[PDB]
Amino acid sequence: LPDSVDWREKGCVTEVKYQGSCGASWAFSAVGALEAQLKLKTGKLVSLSAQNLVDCSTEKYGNKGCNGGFMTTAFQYIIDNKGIDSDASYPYKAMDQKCQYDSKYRAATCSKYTELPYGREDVLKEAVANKGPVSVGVDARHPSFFLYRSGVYYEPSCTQNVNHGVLVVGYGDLNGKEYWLVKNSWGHNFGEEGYIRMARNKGNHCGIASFPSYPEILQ
Ligand SMILES: CS(=O)(=O)N1CCc2c(c(-c3ccc(Cl)c(CCc4ccc(Cl)c(CNCc5ccccc5)c4)c3)nn2CCCN2CCOCC2)C1
Repeated sequence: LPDSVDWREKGCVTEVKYQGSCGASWAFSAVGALEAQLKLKTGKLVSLSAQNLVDCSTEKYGNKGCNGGFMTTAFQYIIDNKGIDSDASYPYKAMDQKCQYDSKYRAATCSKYTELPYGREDVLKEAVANKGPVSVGVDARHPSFFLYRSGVYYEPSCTQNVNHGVLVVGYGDLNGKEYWLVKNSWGHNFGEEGYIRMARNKGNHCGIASFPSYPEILQ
């Protein structure tokens, strides 16, 4: 219902991360959403361990660490494992390590996650306004993505087949041109201090609505 949202206004979005040479965007997209539920439920913002996901959410979850994975099964790992460690206690090293999860430093839980209908930007808007930041994949394979600096991103070559996990933390328009507020994991020097505004309501542009999902911390 709100014509614009931005979850950084309510202190639900941590600092932008730098995934480096490790292909772990699924891990960063996942913790990003669970961080936002953790501030909602408890009132505390704290970065969750991407390294935990990479090191421990593996073959049983269909993931391959720095060579790809999925945000959905990363949520299933957190459910199964009954927790996830803080970034502070389990820092990211942009490489594949042995699982070193320590329940002592558990910072967040997961009760469930929810996948959204393919391509439904109306339904995606609802979840971002009513439930919190939503994990999505995008097609980020195109040179314009890499060269993105600011403004509303539109790429007529863009397809609906996604290949890069990111986090939708809000939405709006730029003098009418509508967009999704996307947090990426390429450090603050990428985009708009780490963010990219990608075209919204342009037929699932770059497949931002192809496979959305978001976790929940239930009471
Ligand atoms: C053809 S489809 O695309 O429509 N779709 C097919 C179906 C699908 C996709 C995703 C997805 C959602 C989010 C993301 Cl994040 C991704 C990433 C997939 C991916 C594909 C290709 C490459 Cl190279 C890379 C690696 N990234 C390289 C890269 C880096 C930087 C810029 C650009 C590229 C990643 C896929 N879920 N699902 C549904 C469930 C699939 N399974 C779930 C668990 O197991 C069982 C089945 C992709």
